[PDB]
Amino acid sequence: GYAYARKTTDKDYIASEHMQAFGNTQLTDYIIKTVPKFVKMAVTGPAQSSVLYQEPTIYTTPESLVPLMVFLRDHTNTQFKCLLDVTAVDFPERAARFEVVYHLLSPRWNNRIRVKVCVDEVTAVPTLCKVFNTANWFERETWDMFGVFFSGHPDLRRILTDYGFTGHPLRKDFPMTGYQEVRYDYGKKRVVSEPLELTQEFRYFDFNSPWETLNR
Amino acid sequence: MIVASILILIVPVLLSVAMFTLAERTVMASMQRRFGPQVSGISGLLQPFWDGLKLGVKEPVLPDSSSAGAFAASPMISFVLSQVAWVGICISDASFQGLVIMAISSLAVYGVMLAGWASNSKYAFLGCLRSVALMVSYELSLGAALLSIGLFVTDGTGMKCLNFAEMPTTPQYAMLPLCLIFLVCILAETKRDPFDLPGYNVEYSSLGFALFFIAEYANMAVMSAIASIYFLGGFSALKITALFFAFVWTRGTLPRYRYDQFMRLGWKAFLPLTLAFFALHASVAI
Amino acid sequence: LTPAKVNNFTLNFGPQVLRLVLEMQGEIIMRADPHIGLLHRGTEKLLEYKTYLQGLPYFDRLDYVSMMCMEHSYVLAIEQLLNVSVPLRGQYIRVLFSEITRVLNHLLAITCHSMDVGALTPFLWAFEEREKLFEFYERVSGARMHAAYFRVGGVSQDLPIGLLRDVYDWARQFASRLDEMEELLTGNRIWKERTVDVGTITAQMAWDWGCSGPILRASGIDWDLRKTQPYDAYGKMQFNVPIAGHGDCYDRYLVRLQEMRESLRIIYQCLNEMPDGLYKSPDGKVCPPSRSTMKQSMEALIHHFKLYTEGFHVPAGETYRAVEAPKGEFGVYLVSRGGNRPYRCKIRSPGYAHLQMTDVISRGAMLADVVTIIGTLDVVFGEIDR
Amino acid sequence: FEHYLPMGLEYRKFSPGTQPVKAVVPHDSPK
Amino acid sequence: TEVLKRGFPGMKSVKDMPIVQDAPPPGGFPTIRIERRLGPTGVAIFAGLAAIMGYGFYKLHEQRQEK
Amino acid sequence: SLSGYFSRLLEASGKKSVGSFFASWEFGKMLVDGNLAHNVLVRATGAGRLVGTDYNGNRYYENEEAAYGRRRWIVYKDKFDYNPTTIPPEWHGWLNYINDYNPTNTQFKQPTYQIEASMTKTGTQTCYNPKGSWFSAKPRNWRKYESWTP
Amino acid sequence: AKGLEFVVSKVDNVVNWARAGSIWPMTFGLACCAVEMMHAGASRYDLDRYGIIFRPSPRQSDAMIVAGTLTNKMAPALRKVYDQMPEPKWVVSMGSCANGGGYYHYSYAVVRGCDRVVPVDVYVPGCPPTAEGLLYGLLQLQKKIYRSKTTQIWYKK
Amino acid sequence: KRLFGGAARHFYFEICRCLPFIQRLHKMEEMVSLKELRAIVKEKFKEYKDVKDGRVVDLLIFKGREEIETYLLMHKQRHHVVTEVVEPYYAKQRAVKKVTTNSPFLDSFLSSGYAAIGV
Amino acid sequence: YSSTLMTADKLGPGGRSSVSGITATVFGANGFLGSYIVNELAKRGSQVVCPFRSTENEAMHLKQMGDLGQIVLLPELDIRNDDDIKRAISRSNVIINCVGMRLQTKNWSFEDVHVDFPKRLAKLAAETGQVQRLIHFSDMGADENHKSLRMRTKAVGDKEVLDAFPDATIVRPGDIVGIEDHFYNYLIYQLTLTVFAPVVESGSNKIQPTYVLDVADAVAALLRKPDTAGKTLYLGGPEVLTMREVYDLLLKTLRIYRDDTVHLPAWAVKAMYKPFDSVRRMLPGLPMTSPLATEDYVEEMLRDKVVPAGALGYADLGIVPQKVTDGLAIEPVRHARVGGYRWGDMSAVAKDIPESVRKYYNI
Amino acid sequence: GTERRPGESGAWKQIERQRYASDWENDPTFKRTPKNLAEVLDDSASMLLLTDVWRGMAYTLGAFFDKKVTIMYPFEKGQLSPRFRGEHALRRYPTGEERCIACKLCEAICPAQAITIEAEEREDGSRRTTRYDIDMTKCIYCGFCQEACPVDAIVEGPNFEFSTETREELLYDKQKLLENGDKWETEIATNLRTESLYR
Ligand SMILES: NC(=O)C1=CN([C@@H]2O[C@H](COP(=O)(O)OP(=O)(O)OC[C@H]3O[C@@H](n4cnc5c(N)ncnc54)[C@H](OP(=O)(O)O)[C@@H]3O)[C@@H](O)[C@H]2O)C=CC1
Ligand code: SF4
Ligand code: SF4
Ligand code: SF4
Repeated sequence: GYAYARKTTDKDYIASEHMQAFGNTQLTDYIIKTVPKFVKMAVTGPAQSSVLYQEPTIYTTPESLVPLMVFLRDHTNTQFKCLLDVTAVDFPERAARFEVVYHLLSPRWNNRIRVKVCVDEVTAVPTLCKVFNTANWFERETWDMFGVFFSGHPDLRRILTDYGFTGHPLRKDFPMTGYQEVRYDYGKKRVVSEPLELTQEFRYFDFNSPWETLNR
Repeated sequence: MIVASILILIVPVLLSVAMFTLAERTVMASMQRRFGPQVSGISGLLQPFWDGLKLGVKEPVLPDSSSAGAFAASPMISFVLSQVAWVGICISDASFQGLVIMAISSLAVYGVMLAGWASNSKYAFLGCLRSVALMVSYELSLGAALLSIGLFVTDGTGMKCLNFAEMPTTPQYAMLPLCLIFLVCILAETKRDPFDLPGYNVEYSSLGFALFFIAEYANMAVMSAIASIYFLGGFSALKITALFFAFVWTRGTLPRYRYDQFMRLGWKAFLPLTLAFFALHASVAI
Repeated sequence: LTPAKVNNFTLNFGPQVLRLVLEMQGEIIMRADPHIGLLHRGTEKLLEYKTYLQGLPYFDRLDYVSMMCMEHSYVLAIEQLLNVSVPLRGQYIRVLFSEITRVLNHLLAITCHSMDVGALTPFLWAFEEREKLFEFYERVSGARMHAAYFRVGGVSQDLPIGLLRDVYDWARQFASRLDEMEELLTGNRIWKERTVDVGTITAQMAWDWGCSGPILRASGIDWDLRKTQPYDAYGKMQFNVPIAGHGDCYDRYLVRLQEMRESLRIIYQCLNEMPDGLYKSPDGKVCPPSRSTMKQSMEALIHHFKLYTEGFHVPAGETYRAVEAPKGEFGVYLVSRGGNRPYRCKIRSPGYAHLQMTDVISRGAMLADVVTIIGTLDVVFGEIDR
Repeated sequence: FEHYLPMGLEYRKFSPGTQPVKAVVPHDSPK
Repeated sequence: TEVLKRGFPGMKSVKDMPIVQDAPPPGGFPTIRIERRLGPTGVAIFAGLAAIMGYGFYKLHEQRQEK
Repeated sequence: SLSGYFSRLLEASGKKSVGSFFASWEFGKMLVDGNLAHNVLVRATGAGRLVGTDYNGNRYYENEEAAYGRRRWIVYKDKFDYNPTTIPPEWHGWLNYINDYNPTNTQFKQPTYQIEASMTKTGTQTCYNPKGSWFSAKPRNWRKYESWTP
Repeated sequence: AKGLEFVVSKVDNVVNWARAGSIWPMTFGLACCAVEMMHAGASRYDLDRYGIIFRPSPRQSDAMIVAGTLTNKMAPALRKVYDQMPEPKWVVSMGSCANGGGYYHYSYAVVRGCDRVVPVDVYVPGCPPTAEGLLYGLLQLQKKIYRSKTTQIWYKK
Repeated sequence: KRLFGGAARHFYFEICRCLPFIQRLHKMEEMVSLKELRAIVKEKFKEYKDVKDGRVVDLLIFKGREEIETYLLMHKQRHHVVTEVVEPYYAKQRAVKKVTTNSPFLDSFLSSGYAAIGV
Repeated sequence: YSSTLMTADKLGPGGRSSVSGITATVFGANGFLGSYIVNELAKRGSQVVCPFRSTENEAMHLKQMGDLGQIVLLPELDIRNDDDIKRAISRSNVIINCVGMRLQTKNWSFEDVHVDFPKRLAKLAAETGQVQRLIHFSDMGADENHKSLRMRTKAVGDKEVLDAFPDATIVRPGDIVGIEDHFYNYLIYQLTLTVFAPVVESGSNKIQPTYVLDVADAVAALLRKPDTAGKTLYLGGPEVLTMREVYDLLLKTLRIYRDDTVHLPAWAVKAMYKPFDSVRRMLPGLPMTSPLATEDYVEEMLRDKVVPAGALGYADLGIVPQKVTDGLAIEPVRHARVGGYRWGDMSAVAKDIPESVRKYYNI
Repeated sequence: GTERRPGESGAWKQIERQRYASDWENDPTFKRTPKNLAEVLDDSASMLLLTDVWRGMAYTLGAFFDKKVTIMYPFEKGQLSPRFRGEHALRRYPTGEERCIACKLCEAICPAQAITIEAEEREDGSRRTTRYDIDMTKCIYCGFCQEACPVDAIVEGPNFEFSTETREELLYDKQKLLENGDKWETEIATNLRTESLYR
């Protein structure tokens, strides 16, 4: 626990000069020098915390994710006591189609960070419940939405879809409206899922001009 | 004759209970900077009538996995107890009339318990017991308060009794703490704030629900008449309406207690106080 | 790997939209397992088929108690990747209306918590001021709840003339309304005994449990995003931070009330510092032009045609931005591929994190306090289930 | 102590569609 | 463009375009209360209660003698 | 003032005498509809003045002394089937506190294609239906081509 | 015979009077439209003024108002509660989410309109509809109940 | 001793162990016995008998654990049992030896201009 | 006409959003059988017209059963007025009738419901010229030489419909079971909530009860098959049972340990029901009246009511009638006994009791 | 007041703690111990005889004799603004010709997909719609259509009381939209005469 109310007066300031300058210019280099094995790729991004600074982003194998998170929460210079969320992104073009995302907040020094691990559909991701309590439901939701497994979890089960729902809706290949629709039948007196049917089919519109340069 | 008198007592009870719930709604609105029921009849002077008729025409549903006889009879039993209590209030001459009504009120606990065991609802199973325990606990303090009152009730012949017509026509200024604790116990007996944590009739419907509310408000009016006779120095409509106004006033201003909290309150603050006051009154009256 | 064997205790707390399953050894709760997803509308996948402007109303219905705060985070996340500066008057309007929205959220939350506890008068009383602020919203956006007012680079329309007059008039008596609101619960032994020392939370657990908003403040934690990571004109604003140190429901109640007081102070400061100038960013290639400009100029007409059909193309990249929501910290993770639709838009909701604390907090408590836990948690399933 | 619900003309005197003064909203930078 | 909108006949420069918005009145709005704004002596209350109860006791004794 | 009260009551109810009023079926329905009775007896009878009358016969009243949000009120002529849909739009803005313009003080522009206001027909068989509905005069087959007939 | 028919018609009038003026709905705090519903019963609009009381059970519930979006996971529970409603009963559809799906109409887990599960008597449009609009819709429900003639049908059966 | 350690047979054995409680809790006494219920569960396994990754089999078993667990806590009501368990069995044993002598291609041609999709 | 009814305008796989191109009007739709018939037709994507005499409250359940614009509600139907009938079938090439009565009323007699109205309906159907299928319903116990007035009127109306419309299809099912049927529910109201249950004579008469969903699929198949036009099809279950056997199985289902039924001579039963049958007229009808307390029921119980030998049945439709004694159709009646967890005192049910419990009670 | 007391804590861990540990005394937020007969009598008056309920009771009672904010719908309405977004409607020109020119900007911008448009050139060479439908049961009333239209054709009218008994009545076609526009044109034009200074 940190960020305790210490000053009785109003604060016109954010953090200290030396700490802010380090965290905004040499924090990434410090991370690289400290645990280069835990480091695989480095990106300093648009500074989630504030629009006027720079903040890093971490890429690594799932093998060393747990000790890396332990250090990032427990290091005297990196007190990232708040893990905001865990999510993932689908990259169907790649050999590994999933980019799991980890976000941290450091109220000790008003900073933030992003941590990413790139995996495929059949590789386990060690759970971070032992490091953060909140990872339980985030891992649950990520598994529900993509099928990303987390080894060693207490109980990994769906949390947002239907009870009998199979499939992960946030996958890029997953249909927008899906496969099944549900309606009530008087004859059976039961509410039953049925093959999806639409009075008006969805309209997809191609606005992407053949001149735009920013397309990637 | 006797039957006709019973019916003549019955009619104002039902009409006035309808009016009581209507006026409770409307006064709650007045204290909430709103108007309340006003469209349903002249100034809304017709709401409870249509509500009762609507619940009359509404379909009664019976669970197929329990004993429906108790389900029907429990609101019936509570309504019967309310009518009997009213008869004992107005159509009685028993020497222990107050004790009679106290024992009668002790019986109304079963209807909630009968309903709680009747339906297959777990939270009904729990809330029925909670309300039962609350009223049971406060019944001892109510009896102690009546014990204190009986220490000065004497008729002209010199016999000590509980007859209502022989109660003094003056307020009892010397038992104001006893009166206050009795009023709070009355508040507790009717599941009103700050003792509205327990509802038990959740799976009930229709005129069963109507009869539950009839029994609740009739018991409230019975306790109001008891309090008026005991502490306010007589039995009159003005005092009934004033006590109901004050009860709505208290309901609209306070939140409810927790279960074990009012348990502790009743079992450590109210009953011992009533015991000490009873001892003091007995000592002085010697 | 696990049988059932001992059935014994069994409970079902509500299909009606929270489903709760608890475990008691009697009168005291030992386990509590919420089940959610009854409001999971799959919006995040739905976002992928909408333009940035098309998907904006989705953020209205994530927290339908607090709307402009929900808009603001997504708008900031767009703009930061777009490298767009917001005009001063727009920032003033955004901050002021955000404070009003925070006031509405606090009012409705406290009133619902009271009604669950058993107090009905403050509910009705505060909904009158809530209707007043709904009138304020309708005057400025034509919608009572789902305004869609915030825009990338500013707001849709400027404030109508005569609005600040009524805003100040409302503020002139909102303090009296709050005062009469407090006296019904503040000095009451019943309200305290119901709320005091129920659901105690530590700073260490809270930072372990990812708390945000007033719950964090009640644990002796000095933290406001408006003072640590300020956005728009919040840095200029001067206001206090309520601080409590018990982690109690009564403490959270008082913290929210003092937060309302500070919000009123910020409202006053914004009212007396409203500047004159542009309310939209001058970049027509992202911001729509004026209708008068559109109808008399070829270039603005072309930009109106293109933006309202295809929209601006965010450069490929990624960012996450959060806003000091009345229910905590509301953040949105934006993934950009380079097109006119966001590739992947993850939404972070503080109530979803707070809702995860039920099992550990409800331990040792009573069924009369589960409703207290839910009410003091201040959770909207719209953001919890997206 | 301030009273809720002011009487006539003390709050929202003019309807929004009948502003007494014409509105001049800028829509471009003079620079 | 904007000249055709906000400009007036004989306007010499673009800097002269008037602006009429929703603005605070001159001097700013008046100050408002922000913080919370808040009985009988227990000795006096107890004295009154005791006096009333003692009068009741005296009435009780008198009526008991009469009875 | 009892005479003034009864004068206002006659001029609001639209009848000719107190005997004509108390004996009319509109009074009888007022004995069962509290909102309508409140209109007839309380709000229209207070301090205030009439504003104007629409072509549906409804009357408009305003009371500046009242608090905001309750200054203006309307009496429907159709005493048994009162409905807000019959209020003309040129009174809708003043009734809804959207503008301060009414026909008695504002001369609007009337299009030649303007359709008057009336009661809704919802719940009836004469209400609007889409062209592919069974209630339509001639059913439509929306096939986008012509079938060949021998 | 004519007098008996007249009595039947008057009794039908009274029955409609009672049933319309004492409609008790049940609360489904589903989504956005519930807040408008909650404000509809508040001081400004006073649903209770029109004989409206919200009951904790379907057993006392007279009609259902759907205030919020309906999911596939929630549809069986909604059908459960509606099937716990006693007769005579009605359903009021408030909000486009309840109407036809609206802004989630192409979602995979959204029931496209509560019509697909339960019948509906009143359709109230708006996202969200005004509390005034909800008042108007419930008054139209009262108007529909007014035209009902049950004992008139039964006497001619 | 078996392919991938034979985790599939262990999963089937576990589900068969847990099966009778499902039958008693869901009132399938008057529709099915243990044997044909076990046959249903067996036929469920045959959908993926030709998978060649142990990892995929592990994830299949984990999702089957979730399905059987949400079966255990009654989260899927009787209608789910109707729509997936006993009516499919009645249809399978009901349309046995149909009297249609046309080839499936000709059946599809007489059906519609496109093949049927979904259940 | 042969198969153009079910094939020409078929659009879609056959779901709710699909279009079968079939327009039909059903009479007695809000009735027990007609409701399921309409729900079966519309669910395949057909336009359905539902005119009704009863309340819209009793009819709102039918509104959900169809998609937008495919449920047509026509209130205030008058069977004595042909205008509403002409409007009801002005666009439908298919006509289905289920308007039936079991007790006579001062305002409607057996002839009025069972002869004249179907005759005029068939006449107007032939006058339309665009109707392809006229579906009429009767009882399996309908015969012109029966003492029962309702059965005789049914047979006469069937003959009249056949003469008026040559190609109309006649369906004569027997006992139809269901959640809200008029066969099991009254039997429960007679076994329970009553002191004693009369049974006509020996009660060994043979009947062939059937299930409603089989009837709905039968209607679908009849619309599918062209050859069935102008014919008569009888519907019955795969078993033959007597009234005594049905009562015994019902008592087993209810697990009642007290046989409250009694075998009585038919004249005694008639005298029991004589006073309330001579007052059946000059009365607008009363609720909670079983159709069983009539002399026509007694005459029904004196004859067997099963499918005639060589009659056209479910097999002609390629339809296997599901079990009615047990199965999914028996679950609703089991919900009178909730299926059985702790109800009643019964011990003979020890057959299905779990293992360890019986060793606890040592049997 | 906000002070705390021993026994008024609603728990067991805290209650058991304070009755067996003086930790609450070190807390300044707990009301300090009475020190004389006067303070003891004050505490007794605080606990017994209520004196806390009494204040809220009196305030509520004053609210009873206070004014109200209740309005008598439908004979009274609320306050709204010209920016109000209600029923979608189609506008014409004062000569009588449709404003909509089927540029399909409204359909393109609509995130609800509730607008279906078909159009071709009219017999006079005019570019006019042949099918103009908006699903009100699907329309979210966002007003983005009103923002996109460059000829002020589609507008959300000030009509908000248009609930129907059946869902089919809300499937708005071109004809009903034109009817609504012809009905509500004057009010919409008056609102535009105000909104033009902002839009
Ligand atoms: N086992 C069975 O149930 C058998 C049924 N049938 C036939 O099946 C059909 C329906 O069976 P079931 O539905 O179970 O019986 P129901 O009584 O449930 O169906 C009765 C229907 O007939 C309508 N009806 C009767 N007389 C009139 C009339 N004069 N004017 C208007 N409507 C009228 C009723 O309308 P309202 O609701 O307004 O009365 C109701 O819709 C009947 O025709 C019956 O002869 C044949 C053999 C056996
Ligand atoms: S209709 Fe709109 S406001 Fe109402 S619940 Fe649905 S999304 Fe929310
Ligand atoms: S309504 Fe306006 S935006 Fe839509 S097609 Fe017509 S002209 Fe274009
Ligand atoms: S208001 Fe919004 S939802 Fe309605 S038609 Fe216009 S763009 Fe579509």
